[PDB]
Amino acid sequence: SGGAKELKNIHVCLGGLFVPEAYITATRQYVAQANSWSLEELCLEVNVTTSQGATLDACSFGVTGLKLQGATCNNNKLSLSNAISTALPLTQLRWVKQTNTEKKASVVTLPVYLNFTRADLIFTVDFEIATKEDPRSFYERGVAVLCT
Amino acid sequence: AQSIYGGRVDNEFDQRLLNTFLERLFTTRSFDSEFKLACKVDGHKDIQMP
Amino acid sequence: LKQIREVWNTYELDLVNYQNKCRLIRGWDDLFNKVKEHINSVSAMKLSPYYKVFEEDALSWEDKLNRIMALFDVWIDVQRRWVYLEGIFTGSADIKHLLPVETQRFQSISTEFLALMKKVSKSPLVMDVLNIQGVQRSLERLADLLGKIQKALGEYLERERSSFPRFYFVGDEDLLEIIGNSKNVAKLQKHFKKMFAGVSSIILNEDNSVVLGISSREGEEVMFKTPVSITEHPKINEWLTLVEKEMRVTLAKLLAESVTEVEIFGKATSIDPNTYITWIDKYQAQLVVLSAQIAWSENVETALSSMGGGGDAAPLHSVLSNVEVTLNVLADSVLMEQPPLRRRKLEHLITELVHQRDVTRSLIKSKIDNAKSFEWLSQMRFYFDPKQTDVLQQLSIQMANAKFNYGFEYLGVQDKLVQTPLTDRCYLTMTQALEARLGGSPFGPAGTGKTESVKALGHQLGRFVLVFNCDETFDFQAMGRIFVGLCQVGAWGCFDEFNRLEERMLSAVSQQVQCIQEALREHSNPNYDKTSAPITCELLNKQVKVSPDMAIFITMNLPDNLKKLFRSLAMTKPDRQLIAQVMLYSQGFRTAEVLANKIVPFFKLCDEQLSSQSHYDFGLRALKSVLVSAGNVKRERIQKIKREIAENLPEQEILIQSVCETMVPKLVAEDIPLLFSLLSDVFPGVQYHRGEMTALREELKKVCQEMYLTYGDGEEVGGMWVEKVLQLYQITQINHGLMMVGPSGSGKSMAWRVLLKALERLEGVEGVAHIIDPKAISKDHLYGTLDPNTREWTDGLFTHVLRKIIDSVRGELQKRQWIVFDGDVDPEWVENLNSVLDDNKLLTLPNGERLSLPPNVRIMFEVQDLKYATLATVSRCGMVWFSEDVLSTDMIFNNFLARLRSIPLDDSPMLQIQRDAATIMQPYFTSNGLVTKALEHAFQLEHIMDLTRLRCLGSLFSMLHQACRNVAQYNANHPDFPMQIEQLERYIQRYLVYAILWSLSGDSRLKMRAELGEYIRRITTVPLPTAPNIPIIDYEVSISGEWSPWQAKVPQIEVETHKVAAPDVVVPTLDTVRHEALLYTWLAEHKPLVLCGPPGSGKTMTLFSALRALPDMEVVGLNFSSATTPELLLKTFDHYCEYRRTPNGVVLAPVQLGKWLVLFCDEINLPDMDKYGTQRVISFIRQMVEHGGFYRTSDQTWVKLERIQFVGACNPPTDPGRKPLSHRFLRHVPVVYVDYPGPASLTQIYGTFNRAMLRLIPSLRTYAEPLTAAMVEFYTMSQERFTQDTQPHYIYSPREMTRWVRGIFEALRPLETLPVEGLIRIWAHEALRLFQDRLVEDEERRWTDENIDTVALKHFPNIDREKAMSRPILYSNWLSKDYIPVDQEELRDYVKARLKVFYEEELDVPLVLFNEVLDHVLRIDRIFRQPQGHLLLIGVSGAGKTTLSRFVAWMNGLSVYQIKVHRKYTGEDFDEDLRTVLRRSGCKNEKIAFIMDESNVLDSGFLERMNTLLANGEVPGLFEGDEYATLMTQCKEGAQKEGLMLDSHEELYKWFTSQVIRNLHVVFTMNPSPALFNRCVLNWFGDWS
Amino acid sequence: EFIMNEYKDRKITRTSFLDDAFRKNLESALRFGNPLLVQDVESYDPVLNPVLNREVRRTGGRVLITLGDQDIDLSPSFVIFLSTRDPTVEFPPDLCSRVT
Ligand SMILES: Nc1ncnc2c1ncn2[C@@H]1O[C@H](COP(=O)(O)OP(=O)(O)OP(=O)(O)O)[C@@H](O)[C@H]1O
Ligand SMILES: Nc1ncnc2c1ncn2[C@@H]1O[C@H](COP(=O)(O)OP(=O)(O)OP(=O)(O)O)[C@@H](O)[C@H]1O
Ligand SMILES: Nc1ncnc2c1ncn2[C@@H]1O[C@H](COP(=O)(O)OP(=O)(O)O)[C@@H](O)[C@H]1O
Ligand SMILES: Nc1ncnc2c1ncn2[C@@H]1O[C@H](COP(=O)(O)OP(=O)(O)O)[C@@H](O)[C@H]1O
Repeated sequence: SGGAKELKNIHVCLGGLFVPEAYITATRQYVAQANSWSLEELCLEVNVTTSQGATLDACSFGVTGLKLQGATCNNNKLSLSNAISTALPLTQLRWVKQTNTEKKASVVTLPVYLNFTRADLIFTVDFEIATKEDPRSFYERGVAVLCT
Repeated sequence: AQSIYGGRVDNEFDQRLLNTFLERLFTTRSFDSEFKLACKVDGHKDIQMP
Repeated sequence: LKQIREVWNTYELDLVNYQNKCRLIRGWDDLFNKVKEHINSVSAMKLSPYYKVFEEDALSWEDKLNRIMALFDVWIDVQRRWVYLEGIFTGSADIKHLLPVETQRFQSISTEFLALMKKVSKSPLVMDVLNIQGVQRSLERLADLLGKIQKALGEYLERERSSFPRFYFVGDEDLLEIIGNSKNVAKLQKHFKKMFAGVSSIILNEDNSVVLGISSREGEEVMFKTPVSITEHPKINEWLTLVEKEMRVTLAKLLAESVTEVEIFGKATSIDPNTYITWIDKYQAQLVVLSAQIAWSENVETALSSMGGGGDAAPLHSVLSNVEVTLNVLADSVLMEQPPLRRRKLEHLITELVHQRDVTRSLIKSKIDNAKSFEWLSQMRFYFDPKQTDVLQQLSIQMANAKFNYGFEYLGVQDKLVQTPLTDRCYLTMTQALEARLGGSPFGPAGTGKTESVKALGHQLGRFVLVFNCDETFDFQAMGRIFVGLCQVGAWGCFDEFNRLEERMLSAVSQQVQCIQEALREHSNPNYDKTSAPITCELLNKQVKVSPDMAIFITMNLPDNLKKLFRSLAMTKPDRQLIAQVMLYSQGFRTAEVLANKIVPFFKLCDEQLSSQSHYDFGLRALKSVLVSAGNVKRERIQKIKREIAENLPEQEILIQSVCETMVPKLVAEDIPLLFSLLSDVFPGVQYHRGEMTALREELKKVCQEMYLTYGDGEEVGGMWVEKVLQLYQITQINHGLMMVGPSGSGKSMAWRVLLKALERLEGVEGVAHIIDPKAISKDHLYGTLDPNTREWTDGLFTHVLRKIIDSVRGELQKRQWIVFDGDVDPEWVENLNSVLDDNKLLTLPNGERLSLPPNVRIMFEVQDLKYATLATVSRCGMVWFSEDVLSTDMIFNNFLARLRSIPLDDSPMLQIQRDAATIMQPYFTSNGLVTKALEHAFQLEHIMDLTRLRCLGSLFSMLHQACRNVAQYNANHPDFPMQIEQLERYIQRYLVYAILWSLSGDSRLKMRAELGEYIRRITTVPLPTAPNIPIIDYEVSISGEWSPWQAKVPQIEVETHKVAAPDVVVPTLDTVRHEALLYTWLAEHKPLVLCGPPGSGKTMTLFSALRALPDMEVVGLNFSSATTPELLLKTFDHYCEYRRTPNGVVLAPVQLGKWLVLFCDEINLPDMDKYGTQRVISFIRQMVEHGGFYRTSDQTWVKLERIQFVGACNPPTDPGRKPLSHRFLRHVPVVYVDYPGPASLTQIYGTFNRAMLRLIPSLRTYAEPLTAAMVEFYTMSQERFTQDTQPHYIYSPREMTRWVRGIFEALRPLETLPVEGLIRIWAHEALRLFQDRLVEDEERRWTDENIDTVALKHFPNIDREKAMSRPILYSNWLSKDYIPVDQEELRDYVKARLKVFYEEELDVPLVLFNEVLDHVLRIDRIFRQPQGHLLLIGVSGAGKTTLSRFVAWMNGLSVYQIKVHRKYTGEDFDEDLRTVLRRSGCKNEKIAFIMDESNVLDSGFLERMNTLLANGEVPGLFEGDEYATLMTQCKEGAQKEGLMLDSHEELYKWFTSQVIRNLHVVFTMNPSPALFNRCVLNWFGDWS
Repeated sequence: EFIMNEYKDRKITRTSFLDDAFRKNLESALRFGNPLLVQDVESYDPVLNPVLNREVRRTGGRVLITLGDQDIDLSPSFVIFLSTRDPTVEFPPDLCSRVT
């Protein structure tokens, strides 16, 4: 019905895709072809929306099904929660110019798995944590985004 | 972290967890009497150091 | 015992000649197995109570048998020992000094054995020598002496290996060569590669008496400080140990001098490049890297000692600046052209200095001052102290807490590994484990760098590291001595992949490794740190001393025996980015960081975006190869720019050019646009430009014009093909051994042939190719063999070719030789070529001779899909993918038209007529309007076999050639008024349409042909056939040039009454004559073809009659069983052909001069595929067809076929046992789908027979047409219903009606004056016994009965109201003399009485005669009365099939014969039984009943023997030589008893076949192959009601 | 073992089809007239079919069994016991119908 445009506009879930890592690669290539940026000049930026805002910026890639195992998202700011497996609706995937700046101490590298068992590292997401929270606690609590 | 226990580790994230535990335990700070082996044990309790 | 006593008087020793001009015994199989059979026979007969025939003779024969066994058992072992030890004691020199006592002992033993051999030579009788006294005792004494002396030789070898520990690396034969060829040191020089680490040759004096120095494979040379002379040290072990010690000492001295020199360079800054290069050239690469490491480590240590107080001027900054200056100097130096050895040294220096930089730059400049700090202690620190007198103690390497030393063993120049953090931690953990006396066991996905990291660590410490590869490269017999050598020299071991070993090997080597590890770790006991008694393990049942330097490494991808002894590290993810960056920087590339950062994700995408094929390799090895190629390209561009510094060449274009030039040949057609899309993504705004090669392109164009091929350039036709040829040339230049891979139907062979012609024309180097097909030839005959006794080497085909090229006879290097391997690659034979394809470039024959191919020779393979090839073979050589999209259809048409316009078919009027035809047909082929549309349409329809474009077009081209020949003949018949242009145009156009119809979709059903015809009607404007209700397929293009239906060309024949349904009588019909025309068309061009059709559809008869119709065709009938081998074809040649060498080459032609021999092949698809999916005889026949010849295994000579054509026939591939033919073979042979004859065709072909038989009685002649119509029409209804899906045996063929006609004629043969109802009742009886007994349901049988009555009424209405004669419709010839119909009760009483007599006089269990038994007895009796009555008893086991068959055979007097099948029944015994029954059936006339059970069929080959025995009536592949001669004598005698003449062998064989036809009925008893279902009458012998 | 104890008086022999001396043992037992216990009947030897079918050719005071070529006398009380050790095997109808 729409060819290329709808293939980007659709909020395809990440749990059901057969090779979602290939989907991430394809999205990266699409963003590179946009503005002819080099593939290595691109790094993933993740913002969690709600109520299906779908305010795509020609680089955002709305995805659903991601499950944050161990904490909650509060306006893209993490917070440790005892209640586990908080659903994340429409975690927009953006790619921007990597400025090679030093990431501040309020960021964490969350491994994104597909299965409930953790044996397939699709990609990594850098979230901003709450002021009181620290990376050590997140690392030891075992937080990890899960597609299924 | 690299040999011994680190040899079995395969992916980066469990290696990061191993590094976190090793640095949190294996330090000169642990010599202090009021060193927490684990913080927020059942919330109010905390494992002290003998 | 009669056979046993007569066979023992004729055995011969079968003496042969030996290399020492002596006599030997051959044929152990014949002289053991038959003797054992005689022992079994005598033991059984004496055991059996029927021994009252011979009593004392049996015991005498038995003791003679045991004497023969004892004598021969001792003799064979004595002979093997004698020949082996004679070779050892004669071939090896210096034996007079090497233990002369055993030399004289073997002299005595050999003298006695040769005396015994002279005795047996005078008496070549088996028992004449047995009766000689003292033979057995002397033989036993000789065996004992040989055993003792062999033990002495073994202990001498072990002693010598213990003397020089490195001798444990070589085998016994190689060690014997080393210890014997002391004078010929050049023999020793080849063995040095295995024993030592890097040295490959020892530089000797001019007179070869003083060991001046050593060298290596690369060219690096080390001059000894103190030469050792073999003169005063004659013993090999002595002076070899001296050479080892001198190598250590020289390495130490050179290291000390290089350290002293490098202190001057490293004092401060301002290094002079001129003197730096001199220092690098002066010292070896190993020593250079060591000196750099030592200088850097000591400088950093001194700086840290200064910094220990605090900020003491930061000399670490000065050290970093000095390192940066040296790195800049090296980066500049690599840009300038350097010698390859200096280049390698400089690259090693660059990578090591990069590591030394990075360490200080990052880890150390973070405020570290203490010299005992771990972050400094972590790095590998070198400490050189030349004060120590001992050679092995001066250099000390310490990593973390470990303190190793440096064994000074020369490593040549080995490529180093960039110190990635993964490799850093690998060194850390391996060193830590080795300090704790535990071997390291890294693991991870293959191709990540485990073995290479271990080897690099071993080379760092100077340890000699052995790598034992896993797949098919383990030799457990040598593993023990390998471990002994490692433990006795202090070398290393690194198993490439330990889990690949199977369980037994894994457990054995794991136990050995556990013992080794326990012995090693005994050296570090807390209370036994001071080792007084050296630690000794147990290997090979001896206490091998353990050296502390020794270490064992294993890599996973872990055993329980080694869990507590081995440490493990995971290197799953290597660091490709840093490796790429450092490699690019070491190659002179500027901004290498960005290039690496771009290239690594590009390869990661290439593992992701592109497809998945085995030949693809995006691993770490390929990346490094691409990087070194890019460095070469950059240096070449710099050099080219110089001849018209210059640090402005864009690097990205160079990198992508290297990537493309290396990788594009391996890409498939689909991947190339994907590759360029990935390049545009990762490397945006960067373009790749092809190498022009304009000098080669002109010669390529000229060759294409002279080879009738189409040349192109870029986007035009042939551009892809010529680009593929250019890439093939590139791969030829880069390496040797390339394989060209692509789907069958591309220009693979043409590419290399054209490129060879272009190279010969351009460079002037003559090119002679050697196309060898290895699948057809035996691998043992492909390479050669050693006979067990003489051990004489007879070189194979490939071995002979390689020896001829290497031998200084003709064209050794002035001519380029291209050994092209045509066929399919698989491990069996490429195992030998593995050693030739790699960098070793050597061929180790089983005899032991090593053959290295000269540089000009290129070993190319041409295969089709590359799916059964080992990854080792694929990786060892480059390849180019010939996609099917390369060979364009329009270019096929252009080549065809050019060849037609150029080559005369009858090799000027022929050329003129060809050119006229080509001009006429031009607007169809080249234009994409008719032929391409038809081609795609035919591809999208269904065909009996897979559709290949090349076959489908070659058939079309062949028929066009035949059309041109037809026009030429038309002009020949009418000289005046020749073929005019308008008649030519019409004829050629309509014949073109006809040839499209029979080439395209010519192997499909009638409906598919009609669909093709309708599409053609839609897509053409030429004159179509007028009638639109008749298929276009039906018509024929007349020589006049108009559509004439084929039916008008169908004649009528009147076969004689005594030849009705005869073995070979074809009656012309539409399909028959049409296919006859097609077979003539293809046979004119000598084009092999195979008729594919359902069983019994009129294929063998049609093709056989077509062949014998031609006056110049001699037909030899071959049967292709499952076990059919090329040896069958070779035997056919040796029988019906003769070899002549009078032409330029040997030529094979039929013995009958001027006769075109044809080797008809029964079931060409029947031969089974081997376990690599290739049929040996199919590849052999493809070799004969394509290249027109093969290689004689006798003398390895190419012999070309003359006057030999191959034609075959086969069932559809979907049938069981029908393996589809290879696509390569399929393109050569077009196929014609011979479907079951249509209704009207059956009516005509069988009305002929009906009239023929009814002519016997004139009254019934008027009913022939209604009878034929009723028969064929009833068969019609029986054919729509009762298909094979309901029951596997419900198959119907036009053979059933042949049996019908033959049966009716047999019934009427003695009868006369039959009324119409009589003929109808006989017809009904035959219909019941052929179409109703086969059924399994009563409803089916009643339906058949109703249809029989209905068709009888509708076809002829003048029969009485009686159905046939009555309901039972019974026939018996016992009640009366003729085959008169009988009643029910009288027949029942007669059968009951005779059955009572039967079970009274032959059987022991009473038989009851109920209705089913009576009916089945009647059916089997009818079957036996008819010659070639073959019966298929299908029914439950133990229901009386065999008993009833025996009963009816006894009643009719047929002698009963059956096969005594046992567990170890073989094909030869079954063929012998077939010969016996045929002999009793052909000669000595005897009606034989051949009752085979389903369990009696032990092998499928027996079923094939039955298939060829039943339909044909004889087994062509059964009579051979002496059997043939004896059977010929018996046949000729039996001919004159019965009243015939001897005449010739051919007519006597015909008569023997007729006698088997009349006197052999085979009955098959089966429990509930479609071909076997036909040609046998099926009887549903259901379970008891 | 029950059969072994029962027919130990008759010297019943234990053997299997896998044994290469199976044919020789069968010939010896059949000639002497001793019972035979052939286990491992999964790989049934078709040479036993003449014995199982009881094809007794009592001709000229010589009862014989057509074992291969050399027919041997059928001694009375030739009881060949067949046995196996697995309970899951689908025997061919030829062997199944000839045994209890
Ligand atoms: N321009 C052309 N270049 C090469 N071959 C051409 C050209 N035009 C037509 N052809 C035909 O295409 C075919 C190329 O097949 P080729 O003989 O090179 O392959 P092969 O190795 O013998 O077998 P296959 O490719 O089926 O495995 C030949 O029949 C050749 O006559
Ligand atoms: N048109 C025909 N004219 C004469 N006889 C025919 C015709 N069609 C079929 N037959 C008969 O049918 C039978 C077919 O012969 P044959 O057994 O060689 O069949 P086939 O198709 O070659 O078999 P298979 O596939 O088993 O090798 C013969 O008995 C032949 O006489
Ligand atoms: N750290 C590294 N630096 C440079 N090259 C490497 C490194 N690790 C592996 N390689 C390259 O990879 C290739 C194959 O590695 P290999 O040792 O066969 O891995 P594996 O043990 O998994 O089979 C080697 O040619 C080697 O040069
Ligand atoms: N109609 C019958 N009446 C009596 N006995 C029969 C009959 N049919 C078969 N038998 C018995 O079956 C035994 C063997 O049958 P067999 O011929 O082996 O059957 P099949 O040929 O189906 O294997 C014979 O001993 C015979 O006594």
